[PDB]
Amino acid sequence: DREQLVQKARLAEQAERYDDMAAAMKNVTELNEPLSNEERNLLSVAYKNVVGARRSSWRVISSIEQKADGNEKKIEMVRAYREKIEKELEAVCQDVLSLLDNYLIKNCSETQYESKVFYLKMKGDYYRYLAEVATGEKRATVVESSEKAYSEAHEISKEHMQPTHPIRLGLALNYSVFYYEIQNAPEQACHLAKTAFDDAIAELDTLNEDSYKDSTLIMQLLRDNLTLWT
Amino acid sequence: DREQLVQKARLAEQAERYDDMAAAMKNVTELNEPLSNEERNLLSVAYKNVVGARRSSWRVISSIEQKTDGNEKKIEMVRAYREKIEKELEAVCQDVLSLLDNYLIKNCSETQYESKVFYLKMKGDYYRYLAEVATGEKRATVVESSEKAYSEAHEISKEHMQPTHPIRLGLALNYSVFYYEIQNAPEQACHLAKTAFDDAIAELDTLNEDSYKDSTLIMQLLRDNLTLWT
Amino acid sequence: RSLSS
Amino acid sequence: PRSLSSP
Repeated sequence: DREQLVQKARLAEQAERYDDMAAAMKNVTELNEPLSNEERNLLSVAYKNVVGARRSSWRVISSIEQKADGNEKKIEMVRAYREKIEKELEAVCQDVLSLLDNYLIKNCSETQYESKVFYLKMKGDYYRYLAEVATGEKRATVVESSEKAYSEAHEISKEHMQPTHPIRLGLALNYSVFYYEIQNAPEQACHLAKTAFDDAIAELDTLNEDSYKDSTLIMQLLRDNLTLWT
Repeated sequence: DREQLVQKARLAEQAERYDDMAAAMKNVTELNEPLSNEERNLLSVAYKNVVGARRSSWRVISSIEQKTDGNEKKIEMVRAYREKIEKELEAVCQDVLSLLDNYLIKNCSETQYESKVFYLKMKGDYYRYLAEVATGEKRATVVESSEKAYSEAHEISKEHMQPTHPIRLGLALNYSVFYYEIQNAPEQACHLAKTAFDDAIAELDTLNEDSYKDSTLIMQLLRDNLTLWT
Repeated sequence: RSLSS
Repeated sequence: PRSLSSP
């Protein structure tokens, strides 16, 4: 059965039906067994595409919303549509965070550092997506949850993972983005990204032919963000 | 309000949410008033994108189906996923055809030849999409409905529309595709496409810049099909 | 595949 | 343009 749900996720991905792909991997996760590296990637790709479509739509509508003719009826329609997409995005994030808290982070053994960092980074990511759309009083809690997940992931990867590991590099990338875009803290964002970049550069001789691409891709993104920010 | 539903369709388009876009224009259609050319285009774009996503997914899965080897388990999962996508596609087509039969074609006045050709072509299109996935006896019925809708549109367009008109050219393009791909009648397909092309050439010197572009675009597709078929 | 509109 | 996260 499990292999058939995973095959279904692979088919849904080929058909670019990411709602189906996420539903299949959600079912696999709820079987309460650890995910293989391929299953973990399939789960991550599925929900990244599902939430990414909601995030992209929200950014378009929110940008259009800030635009006036004095037509209170047009503004009301635009803001109600934004709220509809917003609630869809929040429901996706709530589903992923429940999977992380109830199954994925939970089933990680004390020494399963790579999976722990991967899932904690994911937890920080999806609270960050909640923080992107939250306003007013409700925003502070999801910002705090995002920083807390990223911080724990950062401490584990710093102690136990090589600086060139793609999961450690990607954690620093998204954590630095959190500081810049969510916390409006460019000095902290630049320090985190530059330290991770330089720590990986110092050990570039350690990458193999197969590993080099995953790490150098993130290293280019770290440099691109630093170039943008400075 | 009607103006806000049309604005919602434009907002949904910018947000690339074509299910929402089709739902908005479906609501506009069900107000039982004629569609403007702008509203008619929004309705057509919405459902073309909705059904086009289902069609693209179906072809990916169906192609994999014709590659699954002799594995009974794998064949059942792929074919069951194909059938799920198929039923989604058929439900979209059924929604469009009900809109055409109950509102759009029905509300055309006797002198609204352009709208009649537009909607009958649309009726032929969406029955053709049903024929793409149907087998056995269910295929023959939708093939006959498709040919019947295309036949009326072509007879009206030949009598009442200029050969250079993009709706008449687009009808001839899709009707010839129906002959080649659905009826497996390449001789009929080639004659129809070449006749429509030659009929439009005789008066192309008469178009302005805006009409020249729309017509030559479809004429290029007619030529591309003729080259492919030969 | 043949091109449609 | 805008900050880039992991793809």
